[PDB]
Amino acid sequence: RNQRKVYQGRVVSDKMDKTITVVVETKKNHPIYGKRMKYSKKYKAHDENNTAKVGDIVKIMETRPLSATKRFRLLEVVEE
Amino acid sequence: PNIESAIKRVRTSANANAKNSSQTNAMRTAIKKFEEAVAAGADNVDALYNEAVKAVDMAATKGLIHKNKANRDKIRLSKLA
Amino acid sequence: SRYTGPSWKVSRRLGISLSGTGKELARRPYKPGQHGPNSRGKVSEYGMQLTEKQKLRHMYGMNERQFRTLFIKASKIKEGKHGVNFMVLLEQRLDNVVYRLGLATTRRQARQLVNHGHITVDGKRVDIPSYHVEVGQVIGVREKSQNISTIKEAVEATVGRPAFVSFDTEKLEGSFTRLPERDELYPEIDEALVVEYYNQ
Amino acid sequence: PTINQLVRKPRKSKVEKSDSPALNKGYNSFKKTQTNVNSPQKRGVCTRVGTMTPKKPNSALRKYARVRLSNLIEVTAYIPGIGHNLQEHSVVLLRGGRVKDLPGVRYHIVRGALDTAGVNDRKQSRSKYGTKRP
Amino acid sequence: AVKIRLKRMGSKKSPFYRIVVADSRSPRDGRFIETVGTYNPLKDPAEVVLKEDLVLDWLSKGAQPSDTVRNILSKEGVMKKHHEAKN
RNA sequence: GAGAGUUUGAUCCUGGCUCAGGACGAACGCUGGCGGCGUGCCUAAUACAUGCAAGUCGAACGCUUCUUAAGAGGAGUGGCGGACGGGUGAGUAACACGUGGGUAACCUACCCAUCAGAGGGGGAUAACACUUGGAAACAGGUGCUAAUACCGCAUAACAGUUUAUGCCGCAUGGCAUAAGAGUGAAAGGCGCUGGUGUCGCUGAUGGAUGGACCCGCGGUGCAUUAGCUAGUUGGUGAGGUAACGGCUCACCAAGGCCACGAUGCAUAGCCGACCUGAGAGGGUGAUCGGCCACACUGGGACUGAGACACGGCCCAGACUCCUACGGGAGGCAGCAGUAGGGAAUCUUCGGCAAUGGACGAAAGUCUGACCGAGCAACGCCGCGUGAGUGAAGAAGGUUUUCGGAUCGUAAAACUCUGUUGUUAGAGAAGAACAAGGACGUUAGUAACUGAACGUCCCCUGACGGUAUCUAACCAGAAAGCCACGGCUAACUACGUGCCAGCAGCCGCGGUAAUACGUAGGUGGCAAGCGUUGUCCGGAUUUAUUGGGCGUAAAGCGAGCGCAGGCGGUUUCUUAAGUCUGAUGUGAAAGCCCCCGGCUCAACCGGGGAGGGUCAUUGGAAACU
Ligand SMILES: [K+]
Ligand SMILES: [K+]
Ligand SMILES: [K+]
Ligand SMILES: [K+]
Ligand SMILES: [K+]
Ligand SMILES: [K+]
Ligand SMILES: [K+]
Ligand SMILES: [K+]
Ligand SMILES: [K+]
Ligand SMILES: [K+]
Ligand SMILES: [K+]
Ligand SMILES: [K+]
Ligand SMILES: [K+]
Ligand SMILES: [K+]
Ligand SMILES: [K+]
Ligand SMILES: [K+]
Ligand SMILES: [Mg+2]
Ligand SMILES: [Mg+2]
Ligand SMILES: [Mg+2]
Ligand SMILES: [Mg+2]
Ligand SMILES: [Mg+2]
Ligand SMILES: [Mg+2]
Ligand SMILES: [Mg+2]
Ligand SMILES: [Mg+2]
Ligand SMILES: [Mg+2]
Ligand SMILES: [Mg+2]
Ligand SMILES: [Mg+2]
Ligand SMILES: [Mg+2]
Ligand SMILES: [Mg+2]
Ligand SMILES: [Mg+2]
Ligand SMILES: [Mg+2]
Repeated sequence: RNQRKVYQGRVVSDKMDKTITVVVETKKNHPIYGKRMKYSKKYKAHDENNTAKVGDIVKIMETRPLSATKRFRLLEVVEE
Repeated sequence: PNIESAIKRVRTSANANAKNSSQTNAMRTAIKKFEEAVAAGADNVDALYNEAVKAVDMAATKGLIHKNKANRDKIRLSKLA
Repeated sequence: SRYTGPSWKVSRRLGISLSGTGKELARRPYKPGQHGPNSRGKVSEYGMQLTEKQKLRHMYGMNERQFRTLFIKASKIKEGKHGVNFMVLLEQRLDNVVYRLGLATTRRQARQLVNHGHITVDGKRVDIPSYHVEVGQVIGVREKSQNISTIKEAVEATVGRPAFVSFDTEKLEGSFTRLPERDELYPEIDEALVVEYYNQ
Repeated sequence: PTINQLVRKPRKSKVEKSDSPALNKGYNSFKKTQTNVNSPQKRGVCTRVGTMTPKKPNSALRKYARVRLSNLIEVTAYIPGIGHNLQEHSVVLLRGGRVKDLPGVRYHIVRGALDTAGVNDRKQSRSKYGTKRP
Repeated sequence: AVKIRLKRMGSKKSPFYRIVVADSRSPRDGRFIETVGTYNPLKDPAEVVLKEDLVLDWLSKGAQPSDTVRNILSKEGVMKKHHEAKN
């Protein structure tokens, strides 16, 4: 069975019911000068029970669109 | 139109539209009667449910609606019962 | 386009004998025109590079575009000196092959025979003077054209042939048995200067 | 600069500009706007034909034409060669090219094109000056 | 439907064809699903190169040979193998 | 991986400017022989005369008009096609595109494969016949008539859902089985002998194809643009879709986005690729292929498997046109062509033979796709415009220091050649076919006709008497353009005297100018040559590769500090970065590499390689 994309990130907003905003924080090399630059890609995840709190590390897996901007599902709470 | 077949398609599509919309309205009325029966709480609600299910499936035949469109109605209709 | 002008004035512009005999440089071994006999300023290095390049393409009677493209292909040869490999490809030109085998006294004559269709490659007629001849291919005169004074004079007139050529004076059929080595071609031509010319 | 600076503010190069800007702009009659179309030449009408003076080292009576182009731009152009048949309201074809003597002249008039005649008596470099082989 | 058909190639007055599996609606020289052979008609005995397993696989899937490609497949004997596969 | 000129009296440095190269859908000027191949509105997505660009089926159905009842039409109904092919790039910075994934949120005519059905009825309707109105478009009225047109009833749950079990996943869930309730289809045509062949018809499933949606990453300028957002962000239900979803709605919250550049503005179809460069890069996005978008401007839906549909409908608008003034008609960014714009881009051609597409059982019909031909040196490639011998070197031109130089072995002369050209002749491939006539083999059948396949006979060329070949005849008809002060290869005479003119830069011209104009020479390239425009190079002149800031341009007047960037030694650990292996994929064409085909080359064909800061997975662990 094929697999979806799972990313590790940090909760930066839980002021919305059943949803969290996550930040993945990868690093990319500059196309010209080659230096590694910090890059933040943040996602909206459907929190089943508003479990994960702000400033928490959480794993999210991709899913079908759950709302206008939701595309991901909370999987694990790795750190509180 | 300019092409003869296009001229003929105007007539045939117009005729198809009249038939399609009449039969579709029939399906909507059949559904409408059943739903209104449920609101009133009638006695023959069973017959109207069957006719509502009959109308939707017959509409799926003739392809006035899609099979999935029919299935969603049938599930919805049954819930109302 | 072919150059059909006077031949001597080309050799004395280049300071070499394009026919390899010297009759062009015997009298008035200086450039053509009224300014020839008397003294002029030193040629620039660009002029030195220009004249060396013009030596070769005048030697084999080619226009500049064809000369450029052949020089480009000679670069693609991975092994060997760029300039040397270029000189070999000029020699393998069907024009030159006809003249080397002795079927014509001059390269213009060799080109005239190839162009007009008197020559056959591996028994098959080829009328392209630019045609590139592999080692071992047989170059012959057309069966209708074997009895023309011009080739027969050339066949008997030429008393020497390059070591890299096989020839049969009866069949009028010859072939290069291997590539020419640099020393076998014109030593007076400095191919290094040509390479640097097109390098600019 | 450090690498981080170049990441923050990358290198940026000077933008070049045309020597002959009036040839870079077309005109759309409908929208009444100027299009950016690179054209090797442009037709115009001579609003004024006369003579001009050079800058300090040189002295002559250089021949120009004040040409209003088909793109509505107003340009000063030079009439090369000896003698010309241009007059005001003539249709002339302009090519690029400054004239170092004349400060405001950035275009030359093409000889032998449109109303411009070839140069009389010319015998060398005829393709310039637009004269047929004698 | 899916066709096994010829895509024209070569130069003017010197046609060369690739045998391709393509959707019927795609342009003749345009989109195609897969190349399965070549067809050189300028040769007095026509030269054909064929990936027979590829062709045989597509025929089993319902691909419809074009008129000339069907002849090409018969000479190479593939149309016989497909007939025996259906049996 | 080449450099040169130009700041000074001279110098070194800094520094700009300029030039030598390549390129092009070019244009222009001069010139112009041929052939192969390719290319040809870049501007006004401006307006468009005329012809053509989609039709097909009588083996679905009923009429009608002829042919001496055959054959041939003519319009109906009905089916399929018309959403492909072709054009354009206006809009679009947007999951549009490119690349990598996901869908357990999807649909799919025609084509294959399987398991089933294909039973009984019915009422119509054009065509037609009369007839009403109308200028015309076209509408109606009454009376008939058929179907594979339409509609019921019947029979089908293998579909969906519910439930019970088992198995399993990534949360919603997925798969199979079993039951259970409610309902749902259809059509006949041709031909052999009620049975049966074959093409169609209905239900379900799987394939293949095509489409749809979601997501990571990637490719423009401007903050002298920082705030934006209110179905907006999320939820709960409902409704809607093929499908998930604020897709819509009613409610309940209030969020969402943004200096990692939101929003706004400007510009732009994107890509494979193409030009350039030593490369890193820069520029471009013609032709060819893929994707997207649009079709007079705006909006809408209908029909359909599929369109919100270039040559369909409706409405509105601007424009052109026809009216009998009541009302009608139209949309070349299809192929040609015209007008207009412009520096500037083609014939109102032949054919469907080939290949591909639509319809048909097929013959076949249709196809401005496409094959061809025409026009243009617009580009690339090939070949010519002759070859050999030929004077201490004719005449003539130019010039002399008047001796001679030079144009010049050039010419002449003599001997040759026929690529070409002309004249006659000889003549391709490109065709494979289909259909049809023979037999044969399989599966099936009571037997068949036929189906699938195999083998033979027969059958078709727009190009076009084209390429090509052969023979005869004559060098006879077939070269120019620019440059020559330095850069920069090539020099002298006159004429002119800061004039006339040249010029890319430096600069030339003021009465003895290799720089202006002519001539003779000469150089470069050559059916071209030059000029202009545009891009890359040279330019290390934005420097990542690859520069600088005491006095040449350049250290903020100085501190304190948020974010950010960077950061001492070491054990274990991890492994995001980094390195590495495998697999998947990065279409075809193109450059490149081999290999073949065209007499060569261009060009064509075959086989590779390359190309990702790609994904999945296994490794390594110094460095961050
Ligand atoms: K029809
Ligand atoms: K100076
Ligand atoms: K300099
Ligand atoms: K259709
Ligand atoms: K994507
Ligand atoms: K909702
Ligand atoms: K566009
Ligand atoms: K539109
Ligand atoms: K249409
Ligand atoms: K055809
Ligand atoms: K027609
Ligand atoms: K055929
Ligand atoms: K000069
Ligand atoms: K640097
Ligand atoms: K300071
Ligand atoms: K690691
Ligand atoms: Mg040429
Ligand atoms: Mg000049
Ligand atoms: Mg053949
Ligand atoms: Mg256009
Ligand atoms: Mg645009
Ligand atoms: Mg029916
Ligand atoms: Mg029923
Ligand atoms: Mg460079
Ligand atoms: Mg049209
Ligand atoms: Mg001939
Ligand atoms: Mg010089
Ligand atoms: Mg001069
Ligand atoms: Mg640079
Ligand atoms: Mg100072
Ligand atoms: Mg300073």
